[PDB]
Amino acid sequence: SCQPAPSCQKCILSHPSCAWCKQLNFTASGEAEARRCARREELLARGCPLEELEEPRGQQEVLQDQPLSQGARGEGATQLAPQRVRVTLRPGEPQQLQVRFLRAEGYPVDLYYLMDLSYSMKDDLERVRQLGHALLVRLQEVTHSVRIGFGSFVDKTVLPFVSTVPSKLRHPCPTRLERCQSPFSFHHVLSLTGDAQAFEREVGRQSVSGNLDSPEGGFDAILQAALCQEQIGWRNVSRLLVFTSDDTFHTAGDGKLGGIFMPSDGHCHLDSNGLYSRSTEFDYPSVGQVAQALSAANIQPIFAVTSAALPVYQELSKLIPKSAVGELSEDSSNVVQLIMDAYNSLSSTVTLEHSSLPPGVHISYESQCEGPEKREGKAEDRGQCNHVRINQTVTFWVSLQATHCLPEPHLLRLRALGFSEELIVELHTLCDCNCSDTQPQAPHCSDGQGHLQCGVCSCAPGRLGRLCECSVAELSSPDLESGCGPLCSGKGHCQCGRCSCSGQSSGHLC
Amino acid sequence: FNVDVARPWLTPKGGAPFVLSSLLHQDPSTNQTWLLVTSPRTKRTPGPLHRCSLVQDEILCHPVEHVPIPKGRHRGVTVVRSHHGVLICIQVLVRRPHSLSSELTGTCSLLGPDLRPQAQANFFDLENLLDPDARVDTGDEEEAGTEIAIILDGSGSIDPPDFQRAKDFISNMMRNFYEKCFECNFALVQYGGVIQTEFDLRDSQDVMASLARVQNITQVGSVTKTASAMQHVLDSIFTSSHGSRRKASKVMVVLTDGGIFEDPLNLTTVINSPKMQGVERFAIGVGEEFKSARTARELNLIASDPDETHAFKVTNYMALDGLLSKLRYNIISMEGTVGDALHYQLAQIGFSAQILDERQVLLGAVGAFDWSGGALLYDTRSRRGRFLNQTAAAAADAEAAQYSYLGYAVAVLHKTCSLSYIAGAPRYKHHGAVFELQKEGREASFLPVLEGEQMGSYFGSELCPVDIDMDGSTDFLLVAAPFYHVHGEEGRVYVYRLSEQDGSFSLARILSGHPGFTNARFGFAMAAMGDLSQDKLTDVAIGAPLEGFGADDGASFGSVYIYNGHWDGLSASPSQRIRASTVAPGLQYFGMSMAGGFDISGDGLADITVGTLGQAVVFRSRPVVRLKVSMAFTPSALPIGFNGVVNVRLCFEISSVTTASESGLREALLNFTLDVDVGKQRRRLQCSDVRSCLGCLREWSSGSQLCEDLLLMPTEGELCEEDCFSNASVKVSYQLQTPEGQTDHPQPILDRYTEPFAIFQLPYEKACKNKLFCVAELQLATTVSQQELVVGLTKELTLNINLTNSGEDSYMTSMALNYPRNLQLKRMQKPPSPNIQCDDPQPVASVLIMNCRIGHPVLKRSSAHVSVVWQLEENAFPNRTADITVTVTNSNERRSLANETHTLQFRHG
Ligand SMILES: *[C@@H]1O[C@H](CO)[C@@H](O[C@@H]2O[C@H](CO)[C@@H](O[C@@H]3O[C@H](CO)[C@@H](O)[C@H](O)[C@@H]3O)[C@H](O)[C@H]2NC(C)=O)[C@H](O)[C@H]1NC(C)=O
Ligand SMILES: [Ca+2]
Ligand SMILES: [Ca+2]
Ligand SMILES: [Mg+2]
Repeated sequence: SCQPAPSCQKCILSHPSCAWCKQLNFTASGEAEARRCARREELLARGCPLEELEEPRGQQEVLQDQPLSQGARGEGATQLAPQRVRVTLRPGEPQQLQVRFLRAEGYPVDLYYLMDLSYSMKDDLERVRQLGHALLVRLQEVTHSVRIGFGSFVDKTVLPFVSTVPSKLRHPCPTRLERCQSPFSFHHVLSLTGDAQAFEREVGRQSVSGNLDSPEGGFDAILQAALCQEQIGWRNVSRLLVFTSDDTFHTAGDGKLGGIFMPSDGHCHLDSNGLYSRSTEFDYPSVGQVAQALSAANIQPIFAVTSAALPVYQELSKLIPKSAVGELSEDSSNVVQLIMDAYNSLSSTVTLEHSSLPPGVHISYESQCEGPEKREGKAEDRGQCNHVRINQTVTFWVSLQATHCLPEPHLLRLRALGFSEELIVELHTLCDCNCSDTQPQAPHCSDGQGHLQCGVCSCAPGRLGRLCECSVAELSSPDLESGCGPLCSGKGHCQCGRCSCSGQSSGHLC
Repeated sequence: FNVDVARPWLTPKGGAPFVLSSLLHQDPSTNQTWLLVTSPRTKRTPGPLHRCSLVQDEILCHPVEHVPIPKGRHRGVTVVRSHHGVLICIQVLVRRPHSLSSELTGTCSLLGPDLRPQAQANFFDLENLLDPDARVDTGDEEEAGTEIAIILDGSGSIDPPDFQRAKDFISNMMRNFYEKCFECNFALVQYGGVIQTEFDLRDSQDVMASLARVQNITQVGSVTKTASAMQHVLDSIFTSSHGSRRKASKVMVVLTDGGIFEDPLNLTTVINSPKMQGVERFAIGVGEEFKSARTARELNLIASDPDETHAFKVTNYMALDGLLSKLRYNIISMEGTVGDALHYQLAQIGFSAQILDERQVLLGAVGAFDWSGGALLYDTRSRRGRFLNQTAAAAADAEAAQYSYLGYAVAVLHKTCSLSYIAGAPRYKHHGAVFELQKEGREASFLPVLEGEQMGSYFGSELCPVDIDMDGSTDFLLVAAPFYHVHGEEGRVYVYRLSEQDGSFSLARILSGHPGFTNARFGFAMAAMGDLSQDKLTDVAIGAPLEGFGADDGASFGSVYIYNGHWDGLSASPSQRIRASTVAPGLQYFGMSMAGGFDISGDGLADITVGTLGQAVVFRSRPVVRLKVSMAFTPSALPIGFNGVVNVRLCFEISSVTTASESGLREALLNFTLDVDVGKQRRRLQCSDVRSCLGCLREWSSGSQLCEDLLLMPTEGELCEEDCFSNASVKVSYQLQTPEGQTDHPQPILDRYTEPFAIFQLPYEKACKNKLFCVAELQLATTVSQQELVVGLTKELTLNINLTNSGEDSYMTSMALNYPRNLQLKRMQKPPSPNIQCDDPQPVASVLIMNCRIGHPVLKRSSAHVSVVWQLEENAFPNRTADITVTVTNSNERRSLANETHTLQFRHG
């Protein structure tokens, strides 16, 4: 476990169980000043008392901890407590953090409706242009402040994705007797608002469109909704992105077929009209890029797709945390119940994740979220709990483990997925020792010049010894080990120049 | 490593040859190396391909003539080269004049190895050149449109009820025309007597609004001025002021009932106009006055009637729907059917390419058959090819293979005496897959052999077959999934080992980029760089164009990873990682393309090029040297208490066979570091001068040998209390220090896979019969007090071991006592005569190893005697085998081993 070390700092860095002793030159009995690094008992029984040994133990201090409050009416809900803690951990020692999450009722929600408009959604659009009032009323049952917006996408307006024939660009529809609009990549139609009349009017002004190949450019629309916060109108509440389609999607490598070599740059490109007009200059975003942008924006995607497209979006939602997949009808007639089910299944689940661990630091979770005594197993990368009820508070036990040292106070940012609430951990490593026994040029230790620089007295260069009294007598003589047993019988371990025992027996006689 | 990042060559950033891809091409007749780059067409540079050379320490690019010229928008350029020539393909859009569809395939040109034209090939109307019986070897925008103008009479002779019938007929005719015609609009004016302009063909885009506008007309009625109506139609309806197309087919529809009267203009004057050099005119003259009077001749003059096709005389408005079909027959356009199956129109043949030999190329077709994919095997001289694809056996798996993008990447696997074409399908089942053409009989189809595991990772978009030892048979296949997701788009390369017996694939390794980059796109570009490291083994470069993206102040981003090929495969880790920040400022997507294996700097060593999005970077390769060191100790044996000068004759020699390093160690400096007595806590030897064994920057310049003369001295009197009977090991640690600046010729680099140290030992003459080693026998005669017993009758089990040394000399000998942990020692007894040290360790749970520190060089021919009294540590064990083994280990040059065993048997279960 613990082995003899030169100084207190190296001794504590060697093993968490080491119990370096700092008594004032009590080794003046034939013992080298490098064997004061062992367990607690071997240093408490051997000379120094409780005052003259310093075993450093890291601790955690809570900086700000406001109580879990459910706002006033979904207004100021605090759900994650504490919010800023300072954790100082000695290398090799566990540190347990108690993180509580409360599922406040009436938490506000923003729902951006991102629709497909590829002429197979004509009846879907006909239903959606009236479903706004129903959606708002139904969502007002679980929350009090709900805001809904609308967007749409078709595809990039180049071959082979859409037919760029000039007559087929103005009217991408099979017949000219029906009304429809020219293809686009992403049109932000309505910003998140609280009235359903604006939703009805704006969506009813929209028309269907069309393209050439089956996969759609919905990833571009998803990325632009995640990135353009000021234009969409996101706030700091739970954000839902309802993605409705009846076909697959284009990914990052698909734009090469249209002569598009430039990768998607991850910048907001909506013009004053809400159009993503420079979409033919960038390629489609990738699954990883879209997932990263959605995670960074705390948006939970809801994929409302038909039965023929379900498995692809099941895979995609397996690749994206905090996402839901429902089965959309052929005319989007079940979209409100789908949205409600997805929102309930997303709110019932609480996940706690860490931003990034510094090198040598390990994290583990213990999801105690039913009963104040029952907690599940450790060694996970997520504090996951499902079926969390309203007004119920869950608990997570976060364990931190540092191996060597941390030079800088790197900040850890534990957070609950789908929420802007954050838990900042100031991660300092207690791998420097301050026993206060050190005195600069102390007369008690060494002789003349030189400082201890540690609990053990550093020998002056002028002469060798505990106080430079004997250059070689203390250092060289090995009779001090030979004194080590009689009557120990093996129940007691040997001691330098003695025999140590336990269990009502003590001393060399034992 | 080899790549000289400190001296790169860059194309100008002004984007004159805006670089999309870059490769090195050599003519294997004159050994001329070029830097062919591909660019998107602009107003400044129309050419798709340029050839660039290293002239006066600058890259000068010139367009390559006789290549297809892109028109309009950039749609895609691919360039591949082999020793057979250079193949360039551009995606070309062709619009069918009488159809609402478009063809998007490639126009390719095959150049010879000297960049001279060999063959041209366009794959529009592919079915003409598709002969499927040719066995596969396998080593065995102006708009024409149509504009129609309607002239509806509204004179006072027409009662209001008839106006409704005429309006309904006009609306029905427009509706049927829109049903049968698409790229064709409508406009009309009210021929009532006051020349008023109704909705024009600009408003005809919204068909429903035009119908309501037509339904909203009202008849006023002044007088029948036909010529004025025609002139107004010419001046407003057919003029391009409101968007009328100049070449649009212009059709005039005139339905009149009253003849010309009170018209200042003449009917014959308006028809004989220069602008009427071909315009369609129709005259549906409902009315009995036409039949009964001269104004029938007026009707004939209104519209030309060579075959009476335009003349439509009807008696009443009730038959308007009767002759509507006849009116539609000769005016409607019968545009080409839209919705036909997509077989080869958007096949995009030449999306990826591969030169198989002088006459044959392998061209990928991503979009064939609803983007199912495929590959065209095209013979350039016979101008005949065959199409290869998955060949689904039904209609369910034909639709299941759609949008798989087969032929996105195409490659060739070389084997013992056969070839094997492979193709990537980066969205097959949404993971990606690699297909291989497996022939049987005369039908060859691509079947999947490898698949991805992550959705959207684009497995199979990049294919890199690697032949490590250059024997003509590929050993490895590198498959990239550049958008593989862990936290962002990291990228992943899969290394597959090709079996030499049948050609199967085994996942040898999974490669990744440097940790800490969530966006890297590792594997987006990979290439076999030939031999960069000068070991005759192929090495691989993998680019990560997105490493460092989003940096402040527009810093350069992107990385390239160099993997040296070994006899067992690729390296575990990259030898080099070339970041764009250390190459040049303002490099975006460094690592988008790469190519190597040919000497472009003139030094004789093959070097590489890395293409960024907009620029091409050229790096020269450094010579690789390996040194061989040798000591020449003069005494050759340190005598007892030498206290004399030890002479050292270090002599570095260039063991590398990379010819003569051209201006190599001519400028670089060697750096010695002599570590005398490495390993010992108290060194018994040290250099006479302490400044010649810490760091010594000597200049080599000319010559392949560098020799030195050092001196070794004893330390502070050199007391022999330490282990004098052990060889003193001295470690030479050389290093290479290159100068600072732009050297004209590349500076050498020490081989990374040769350890740069040369541990040597000089032996102390051990006092013995042979004064170079003291070997002694360690004989033991341990006696067992009692062999075994059980049930407390054991009491204190006793053992006795006596070690006897009677050979020459025993040096740092070792003990080993192996007894099971079921028994434990209450007390331990040391050997009294003499006081031989014995560092007995603690008991261990496993097989006991009491490596007691007996012996030491001081040990004479005396003997030891150790007493041991065992007792069971609250453990009972049954009868076993091998009993207890005791081993004596001597750390001399020659090892003498002693073995002893006891007897154990108790008869109590
Ligand atoms: C692989 O390529 C072959 C051609 O080299 C494809 O076969 C072709 O498939 C198309 C349908 O996509 C066939 O067209 C249809 O033919 C039927 C009669 O069989 C006709 O009734 C339809 O109206 C339509 O014209 C075409 O005939 C057929 N040609 C051949 C030579 O087989 C095959 O589909 C491709 N496989 C995959 C998985 O993409
Ligand atoms: Ca539908
Ligand atoms: Ca599409
Ligand atoms: Mg669609």
